[PDB]
Amino acid sequence: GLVPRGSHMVERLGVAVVGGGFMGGVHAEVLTADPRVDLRWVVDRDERVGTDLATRFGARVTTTLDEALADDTVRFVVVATPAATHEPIAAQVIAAGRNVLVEKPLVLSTGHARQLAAAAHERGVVLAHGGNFVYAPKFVRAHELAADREALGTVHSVRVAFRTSGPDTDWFRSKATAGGGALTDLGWHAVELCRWMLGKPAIRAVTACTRQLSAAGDVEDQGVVLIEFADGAIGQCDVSWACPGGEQLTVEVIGTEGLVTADLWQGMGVEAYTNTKFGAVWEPNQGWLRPEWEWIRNSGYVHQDRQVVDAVLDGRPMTHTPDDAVAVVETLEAAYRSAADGRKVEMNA
Amino acid sequence: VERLGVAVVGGGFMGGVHAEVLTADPRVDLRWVVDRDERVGTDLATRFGARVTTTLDEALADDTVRFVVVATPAATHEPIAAQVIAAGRNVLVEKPLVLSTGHARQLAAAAHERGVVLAHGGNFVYAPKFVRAHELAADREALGTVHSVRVAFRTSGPDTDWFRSKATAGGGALTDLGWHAVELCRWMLGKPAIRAVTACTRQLSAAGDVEDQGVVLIEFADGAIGQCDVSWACPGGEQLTVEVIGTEGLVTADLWQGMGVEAYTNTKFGAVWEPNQGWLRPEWEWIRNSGYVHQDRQVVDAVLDGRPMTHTPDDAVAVVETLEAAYRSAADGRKVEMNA
Amino acid sequence: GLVPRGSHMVERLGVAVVGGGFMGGVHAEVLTADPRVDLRWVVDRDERVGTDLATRFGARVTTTLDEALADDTVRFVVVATPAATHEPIAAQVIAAGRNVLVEKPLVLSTGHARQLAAAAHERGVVLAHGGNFVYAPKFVRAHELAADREALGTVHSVRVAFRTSGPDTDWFRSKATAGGGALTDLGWHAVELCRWMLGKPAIRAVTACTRQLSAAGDVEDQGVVLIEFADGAIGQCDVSWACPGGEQLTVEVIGTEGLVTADLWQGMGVEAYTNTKFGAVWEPNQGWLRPEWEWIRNSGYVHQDRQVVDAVLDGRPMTHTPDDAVAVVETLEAAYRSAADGRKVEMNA
Amino acid sequence: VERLGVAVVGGGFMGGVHAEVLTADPRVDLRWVVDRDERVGTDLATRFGARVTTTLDEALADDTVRFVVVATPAATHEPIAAQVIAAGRNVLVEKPLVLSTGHARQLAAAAHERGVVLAHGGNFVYAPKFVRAHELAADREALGTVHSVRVAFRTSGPDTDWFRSKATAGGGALTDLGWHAVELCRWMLGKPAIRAVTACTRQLSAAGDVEDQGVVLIEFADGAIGQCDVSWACPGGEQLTVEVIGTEGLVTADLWQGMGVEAYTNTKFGAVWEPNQGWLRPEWEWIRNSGYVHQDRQVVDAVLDGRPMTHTPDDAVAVVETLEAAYRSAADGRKVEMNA
Ligand SMILES: NC(=O)c1ccc[n+]([C@@H]2O[C@H](COP(=O)([O-])OP(=O)(O)OC[C@H]3O[C@@H](n4cnc5c(N)ncnc54)[C@H](O)[C@@H]3O)[C@@H](O)[C@H]2O)c1
Ligand SMILES: NC(=O)c1ccc[n+]([C@@H]2O[C@H](COP(=O)([O-])OP(=O)(O)OC[C@H]3O[C@@H](n4cnc5c(N)ncnc54)[C@H](O)[C@@H]3O)[C@@H](O)[C@H]2O)c1
Ligand SMILES: NC(=O)c1ccc[n+]([C@@H]2O[C@H](COP(=O)([O-])OP(=O)(O)OC[C@H]3O[C@@H](n4cnc5c(N)ncnc54)[C@H](O)[C@@H]3O)[C@@H](O)[C@H]2O)c1
Ligand SMILES: NC(=O)c1ccc[n+]([C@@H]2O[C@H](COP(=O)([O-])OP(=O)(O)OC[C@H]3O[C@@H](n4cnc5c(N)ncnc54)[C@H](O)[C@@H]3O)[C@@H](O)[C@H]2O)c1
Repeated sequence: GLVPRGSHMVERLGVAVVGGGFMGGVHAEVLTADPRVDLRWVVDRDERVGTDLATRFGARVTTTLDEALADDTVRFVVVATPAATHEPIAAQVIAAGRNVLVEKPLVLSTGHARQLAAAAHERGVVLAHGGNFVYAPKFVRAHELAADREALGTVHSVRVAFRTSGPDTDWFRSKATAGGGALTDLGWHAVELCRWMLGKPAIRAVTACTRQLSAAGDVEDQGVVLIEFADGAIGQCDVSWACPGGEQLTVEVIGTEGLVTADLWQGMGVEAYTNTKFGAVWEPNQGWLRPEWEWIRNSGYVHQDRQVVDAVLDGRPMTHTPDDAVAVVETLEAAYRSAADGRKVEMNA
Repeated sequence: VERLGVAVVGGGFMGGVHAEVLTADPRVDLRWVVDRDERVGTDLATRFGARVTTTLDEALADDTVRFVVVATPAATHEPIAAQVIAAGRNVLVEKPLVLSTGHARQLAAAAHERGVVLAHGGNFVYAPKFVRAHELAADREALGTVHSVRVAFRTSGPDTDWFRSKATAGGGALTDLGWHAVELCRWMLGKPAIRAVTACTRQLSAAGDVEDQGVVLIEFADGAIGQCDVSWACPGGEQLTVEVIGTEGLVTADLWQGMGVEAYTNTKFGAVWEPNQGWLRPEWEWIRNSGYVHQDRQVVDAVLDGRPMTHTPDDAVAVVETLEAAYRSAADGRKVEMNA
Repeated sequence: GLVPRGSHMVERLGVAVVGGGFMGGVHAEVLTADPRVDLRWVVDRDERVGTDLATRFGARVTTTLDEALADDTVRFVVVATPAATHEPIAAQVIAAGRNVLVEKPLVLSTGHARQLAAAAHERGVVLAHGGNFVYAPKFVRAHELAADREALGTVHSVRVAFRTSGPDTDWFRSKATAGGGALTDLGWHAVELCRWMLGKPAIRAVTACTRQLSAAGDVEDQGVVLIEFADGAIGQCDVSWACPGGEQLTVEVIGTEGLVTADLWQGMGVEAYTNTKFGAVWEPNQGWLRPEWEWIRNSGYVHQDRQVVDAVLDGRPMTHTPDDAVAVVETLEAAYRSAADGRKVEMNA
Repeated sequence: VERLGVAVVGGGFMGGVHAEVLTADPRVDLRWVVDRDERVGTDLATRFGARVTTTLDEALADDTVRFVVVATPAATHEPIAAQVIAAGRNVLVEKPLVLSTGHARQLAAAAHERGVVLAHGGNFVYAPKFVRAHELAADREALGTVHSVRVAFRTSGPDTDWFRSKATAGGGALTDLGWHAVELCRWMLGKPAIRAVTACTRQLSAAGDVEDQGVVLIEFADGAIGQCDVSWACPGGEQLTVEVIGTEGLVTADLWQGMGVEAYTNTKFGAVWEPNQGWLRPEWEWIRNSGYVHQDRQVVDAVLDGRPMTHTPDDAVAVVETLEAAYRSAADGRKVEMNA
C-alpha cells in the first residue's frame, strides 16, 4: 500500500458554514463529499450569496449566526469570514459548545489565539485552523524525506516561496478587516510550512521587510521574513501579491548531506499550449500553460477536513493543534514589528 | 451499507494492490484469496483477514462472493475468467485480458449473456493527472486538428520469471507495457478506429523468449499517427508520458517525472524506491496516482449500482486486436491493415 | 580549460553566397564574423533580395553565378538555394575549381551525392554539407557522454524529435523544388543526429510513415522513421511541420546501464512571462515563454562554418564528410519508399 | 595584429582560467606568470610558454607588459593592484576587488590619474544566458514595475584554506559568493542606488572563522527588494539562479541547472564533475557560459581600443559598500542605511 481506509459513511455530523464566499464554498464542497456530514446551515451577511450556496447543497440559509446555533443538530461550525471577524464568531461558537474550524489566519493577535484555545479546551471542543498545505499529499511526502536525518545531515536552510497576483475581494486590503496584507494572507502558510518542514522547532528571532505596491488599501503586497530557528537553521518566507503568470508555491529544505524540494502548482506534470484558449483552464489560459489537476485535494483541503471531522466524531487527536497556530501568529506579529523599525526581533513566546 | 463480497485470485504483486484498494472501500468485503501457492495466498489472506484456498471452486461455492479479481499470469486469464462468469460472478481481469481476439470476444459475449460485469485492468486511463490531460486534449477549439499522439512507457523490466516466457505471458514488453500504451493512445484521441499498425521489436536479454523493447506506429481512421514506445531495458527509474499534438495546440502529461518532488543525497533515502542515491524524483501516492483507486471504485460502482462503465469490453477487444496486429507486423516487416 | 584558440585573423578567403534568403543571411553573418573571410558576392535570382543582403555586408550583388565565378579571388562558395537547385549549382562551382558548402539537404538522390562527392575529390576541393546540429555545443557535449561505454552499457535506443510550425517560403512545399516535406527538411537533421549519437554505425533497415495535413503543396507534414542499425539498436526520427508553440529539438540515447538526453530549444534555462508582450522575442511572445539566447551559435552554425573554413584554408580534415551525407540521403530515400508501400526496406548501400 | 603583453599574478585556479581565456585571444601574448609558490607558477608558465617569477617587479620591469591579471587571495589584491597601477599598467583584479570602500575608491582614483584601465572580475554579468535575461528584464512594457530581484548562489564550498581565513579572505560565503549575487541583483535592475541593507549570516563548519551561509535583503532606491542567498553548504552540485518579477511580467534564468543536458548511469560518467553517479545535469562550455571569455575580451578591448567599459570601478565600489553594510547589519541585527 498504502491507501487510507475510506470514510466511514455512517456517523452524522451536523455542520454550519459561516461565510458563503470562496472558502466557504470549498469547504462546503469538501465536507458534503464526506458521507458522515450533514450540511445544515450556510450563514452569511449577504443573503443572496448565502442562499446561492445553500441551495447548491440543500442547506438552510440565514444571516444570523444565532439561528444556526439554535439548531441542536449542529455540532461543528466552519468559519470562513473576513479575518477580523474570526475571533468574535469563533468565541460565540465555542461558548455555545460547538466544535469549530477557523480559516487562516486563526486570529490577529497572540492573546486572542491563546485565549480562544484555552476557551475551547475548557468547553471540551475541538478548535482547528485552516492551514491546509501541511496536509497536501505532495508536501507530506516531501516532509517525510526532509525528516531523513541520515540523508540530509544537518539541516541549515528552509525556504518557502508563495506568490499570487493578489486577492479578489476588497476586505483583504484593509488592516481593519484583514489584519495585514500578503504577510498575513500568504505568510501564514509560508511560516507554518517552514516550521513543519523542520520538525516544528522553536523560533529564536525574526527579521522582515515589507512593501506596499498597490495604491488601494493600507496593507503590504510583498514581504520577506528571515527566521532564525533555535538549532541555528535559517528560514526564509518570500510572499507576494504582485506576481503575474499564475500561483507559485514551493518548499526547499537544505542540509549538509542532502536536500528536498517540492513544487505545488508548477510540479503537477501537465503541460499545454494553444494558439487560442483552453476553455477548462484558469486564466491566463492562452499560450504555454501548466494546468492544475485536482486542485482542491492537491492543496490539502480534503485531508485537512477529513482529519478535523475525525477529531470531532472519533476523538482522533490532530497532527496540527492550536499550539501550532499560536506559534505562527507570534511569528507574524514579530515580523511586522521587525519590518516597522528595521531591526531583528528576538522571540521568547 | 451495500456490502459486496469479493474474491482475489492470485496473491502476488497485483492481487496485493487490489486487495489494498478494495478493502479501503467501505462497500467491500474481501472474503477469499485464491492462489496456487498456498504460502503466498496465506500471507495475503492473513494480512487482510480473508479466507484462503488453492481451489477457485471453493471460493465460487460461497454465494456471498459476487465479484472476483483475477490477478494471475496472462495465459491463465481466459480459463479462470470463463469459469467465474460461468458461475454467475462479476469479474475484473488484469491487463492482457486475453491473448487472442477470439477469446476476448467470447468472454465479452459470455458475460453479456450471463448478465454480469466484465471489466479489465487498464488502470492508467483512470489516473487523475491523465484524466485531466484527456479533458484538455478533447478541447477541439484549443487543439485544432489532432495529428499525433505518443505514449512512452519505460521500465527496468519485470522481476518474476513467468513474464519472460511466451507460453505463460503471451508476449514481452509489447504486451506487458504495450497494453497500456495502446489503450492510452486510443483513449487520448476519443477512441477512434484503428486502420493499420506497423511495429518493430527486439529481444535484448538472453533469458526468456520474448521482446524487451518495441515501437508501434498506429494509423487511426482520421489519419492521426500514434506512437507507442515501450521498453524493459530502461535504467534510472520508470517513465510514462503522454503527448497529444494538434494544429492549434498540444497537451503533454508526465506521470513519474511530473510528480513535483526533487531530492538529493550524498548517502541514501530509506523511504525511497532504489535508485535512492544522488538526485531523485520521488513518487507520492503511487497507487492512487496510477489510477488503481479510481478504477476499482468505478468497477465496484458498476457491479452495485449498474452505473454503466466508461471503459468497456469493446475497448479491451480493440487493444487485443492491435497487439495481435503489431506482433504480426513485427514478424512480417510490413504494415498490417485492420479489418476491425 | 578548454577554450578553442580564436580565428586566426590573417588569411583571406574570398567567398560567394548563392541564395540571399534566410539561410544565406545566417551564413553571411557567421562568415563575416570570421576575420579570415572576405564576402565578395551575393548571388540571387531576385536582385532586390540579393542587393539588400550585399549592401548589409558590403559585397557585390549579381543574378548570374558566372559573374561571381569569374572573380578569381572567390575560392569558397556557400549554396543556400532551394533544394532542387543544389546539384546543378554545386556541380558548376566544383567544375570551376571552387570549394563549396551546400546547405541541407545536400542533393535529392543517392547518385547525385556520390557523384558530387567524386567530382569534388577529383577537383581537389572541399565539399561540405550544412548539417549544423552535430556541431551544436550542447549536442557535442551530449555526444561525448553518449560515448561512455562503461556508463551506458549496451546502447539499444536513440530518438530524435524535431518539430516546427513549418516553413515560411513556398518552394518548401513542392516536390519539384524541395524533394520532399518534413522528412526531407527536418528528417535530414534527425537522421544525421541519430547516426552520430550512436557512433555512425551502418543502417540495416528502415520503416516509415508519412502524412500530408496541409492542402497546399504535395509533400508530407509529418513523418516517423524507425531505423534498424547494424548492432541491433533502434532509432526513431519524429518530425513534424504541424507542431505549434515553438521549435522543438531533442536527442535521447538509452543503454542498459545509463542514458543521455539533450534539449536544444526547451533546454536553454531562461523562462519568462508577460501579460503583454516581449518585444525582443520570437512570436509567440506572450504568456509563458522559454526565450532563446545565441540561437545561431547554439544551433551550431558558427562551429560548422569555422571548421569548413579551416578545411579550405589549413587543410584541417573535417569531422563530418560527404560519406555522412551519402548515408543520410539513402536513409531518406529508403524511408520514402517504406512509407509509400507499407513495408520495411532493407538497406545495403 | 595588435599584440598586448600580459602578466598573470597568482598561478592557481583563477590564474589558470584567465591564462586559458587570454591565450585563446589572438591579440594577447602571455609573457609572465607571477606566483609566490615557484612550483605552482612554473607549472602554469610551462603549460602556456611564459616566463615565470616569484617577484612581481621582475615582470613590471618588462616594458612589453601593459596588462596584468591579479588572481591572488583577496587581502593581497590592494597592495598588488596599487603597485601595478603605480607602474603604469592596466589591471584586472579578481572579485573581492578590495575589502574596504576607502581602498576601492583610492584604486579607482589612482587608476584614473595614471590613465590606465582598472577592471574587476565579476564574470557572471557577462554570461551569455544572463545577458539575454537582462535584456528581457529591461523591457519595461513587458514587466511593468519591477519589485523583486533574487539571486541564489550555492556551492559545496571552497577547497583551499585561505578562503576560510578572515585575515586573508576578508569574509566567507557572503564575500566569495555574495560579490556575484549583489552585482547580479544590482545589474538586473538597471543598476539603481541602494538605500538600505539587512543581512543574516551563519558559520556551520568548525574550521576557520568565516560564515558559510548568508542572506541579504536589499532595498533599492525605487523600493524594489533584492534578495541574495548564498551558501557554501549546499550539496548535489553548484546552483546559480536569477529572478526578476514585475507587476506585468517576470524573467528567470538558471545557469547550472538550465543547461539542457540530462544523464543517468548505474555506474559513473568519467567525463563529468563529481557527483557523476545516478541522475546528473552535466555542464557544457563552463568557462564561456560563466562569462569569463566575454569579460576578458571586453577588458582587452578596453585596453587596446579605449572602447569604454560597461561595468566600471563605480560598480565595484557599490558592491564593496553593500558587502560592508551587510556584514555590519549581520553583526548589529539591524537595517543599515546607505549614505552612498
Ligand atoms: N486556507 C486557504 O487556502 C484560504 C484561501 C482563501 C481564503 N482563506 C481565508 O478564508 C476566509 C474567507 O476568505 P474568502 O476568500 O472566502 O473571502 P470572501 O470575500 O470570498 O468571502 C467572505 C464571505 O464572508 C461573508 N461575511 C462577511 N462578514 C460576515 C459575517 N460577520 N458573518 C457571516 N458572513 C460574513 C461575506 O458576505 C462573504 O460571503 C479568510 O479568512 C481567508 O484568509 C483561506
Ligand atoms: N495494471 C498494472 O499496472 C499491472 C502491474 C503488474 C502486473 N499486472 C498484471 O497482473 C497479473 C499478475 O501479475 P503479478 O505481477 O501480480 O504476478 P505475480 O507473479 O507477482 O503473482 C501472480 C500470482 O498468481 C499465482 N498463480 C499462478 N497461477 C495461478 C493459477 N492458475 N491460479 C491461481 N493462482 C495462480 C501465482 O502463485 C502468483 O502468486 C498479470 O496479468 C500482470 O500483467 C498488471
Ligand atoms: N541547416 C539549417 O538549419 C537550415 C535552415 C533553413 C533552411 N535550410 C536550407 O537552406 C537552403 C535555403 O533555404 P532558405 O530558408 O534560406 O530559403 P529562402 O526561400 O529563404 O531563400 C532561398 C533564396 O534562394 C534564391 N534563389 C532561388 N533560386 C535561386 C537560384 N537558382 N540561384 C540563386 N538564388 C536562388 C531565392 O531568390 C531566395 O532568395 C535550403 O536548402 C534549406 O533546406 C537549412
Ligand atoms: N570570478 C570567479 O568566478 C572566481 C572563482 C574563484 C576564485 N576567484 C578569485 O580569484 C582569486 C584567486 O582564487 P583562487 O581560487 O585561484 O585561489 P588559489 O589558492 O587556487 O590560487 C591563489 C594563488 O595565488 C598565489 N599567491 C598567494 N599570495 C600571493 C602573492 N602575494 N603574490 C603572488 N602570488 C600569490 C598562491 O601561491 C596561489 O597559487 C580570489 O580572489 C578568488 O576570489 C574568482
